[PDB]
Amino acid sequence: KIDGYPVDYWNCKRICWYNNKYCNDLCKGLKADSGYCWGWTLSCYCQGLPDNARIKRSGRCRA
Repeated sequence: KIDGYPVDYWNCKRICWYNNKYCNDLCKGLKADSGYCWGWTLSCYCQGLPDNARIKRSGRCRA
C-alpha cells in the first residue's frame, strides 16, 4: 500500500496524462483505486498501489 505520483511509461506526460480520471483508470491497474491527476502542475497522485508501483521514475519523455 504506497502512495505518490505515478507516471505512464516514458514520463512523456509530465507524470500526469491530462484529465483527472484519465490517471485513475491507469492507476487502478496498479491497484491504486484512489488515483487522480492534479490539473495544474503536480503530476498524477494515486494511493493504494504496490510498493513496486511506477511513480517518480524521473527521466525526460522517453518516447
